[PDB]
Amino acid sequence: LIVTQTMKGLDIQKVAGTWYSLAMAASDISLLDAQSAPLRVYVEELKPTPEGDLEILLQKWENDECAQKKIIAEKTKIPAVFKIDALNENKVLVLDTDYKKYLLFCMENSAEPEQSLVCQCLVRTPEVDDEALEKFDKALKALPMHIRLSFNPTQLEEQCHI
Amino acid sequence: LIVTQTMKGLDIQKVAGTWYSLAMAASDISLLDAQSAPLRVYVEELKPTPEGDLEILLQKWENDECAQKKIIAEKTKIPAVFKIDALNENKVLVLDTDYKKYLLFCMENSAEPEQSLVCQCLVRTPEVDDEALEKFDKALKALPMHIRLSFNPTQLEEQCHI
Ligand SMILES: O=C(O)CCCCCCCCCCCBr
Ligand SMILES: O=C(O)CCCCCCCCCCCBr
Repeated sequence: LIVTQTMKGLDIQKVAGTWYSLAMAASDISLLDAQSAPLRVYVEELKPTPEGDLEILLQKWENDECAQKKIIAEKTKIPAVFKIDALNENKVLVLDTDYKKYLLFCMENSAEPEQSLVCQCLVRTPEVDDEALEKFDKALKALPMHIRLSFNPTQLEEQCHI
Repeated sequence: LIVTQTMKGLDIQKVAGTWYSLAMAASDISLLDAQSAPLRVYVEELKPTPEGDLEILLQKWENDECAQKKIIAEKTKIPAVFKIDALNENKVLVLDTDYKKYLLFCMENSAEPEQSLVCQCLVRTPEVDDEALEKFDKALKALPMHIRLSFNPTQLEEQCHI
């Protein structure tokens, strides 16, 4: 309830497929700090289940290797909001998407939200889309972000972005 | 020669005194990555010498302590450009400043410049100046930055920003 942008009319079937985490931003430097930072995750594929949920395939640097994790984001009453399971009451929110190029989303804890806010700009191809990054910065100016990372084409094609 | 912004009529005597590194940005994530990242420096004081040079007092996390270093930036033919000494031919450039509130500067190697570009937004008081941060982002949009850090008032008052 910090993000004032949510997408009207989200057809989660159309956001299916391959995605690249072009940019990331968090309210805390320690969330995206190093490669092993807790919320430094790279999205691989989004798979909506027929029930209406969302299977997320991502890569995260855990041990000293690029691990592949599979998270499930269950639907709620609001079509643009999903819930992930743990002691952390995390909510994923889709802010904007044209389905064919980009998708902007934020993640936050429902109790300690502001120290959990982490947002990303996902794009379909391994290219630097300026239009998408502009929109991402636009949605970010109203939020308390303290770190912003951006990756280049070469890094987008590597496991865990090198 | 990547930064297209330099300040006309820089009176380096007026930029004397106390300064806080409110925001930092680099062309490489590894330059500002962790607290011990090579170019993660926090400006304390700027002291212009009568000869026209510039003594820079900064803090950098070296060992496992917040160290205080003293660098000298010698003047060149252009009043807004200074040179620091090492095997690295680094040039400091002052892009804009109103002397009383903020100062924007970038640093780069004259041979491997783009992988050396690191810029900062310095402000006089430990407050989040929106006007200064807007100007900083404006000067940054034309440059290849891949990481952007920002600090809050509480961190600005701590050695090495906590
Ligand atoms: O295993 C972990 O600790 C990391 C969990 C990271 C949560 C990432 C959620 C990504 C959701 C993307 C939704 C795209 Br609509
Ligand atoms: O000792 C080191 O290795 C770090 C050198 C860092 C160079 C910092 C230069 C800061 C210049 C500020 C100028 C303000 Br006009």
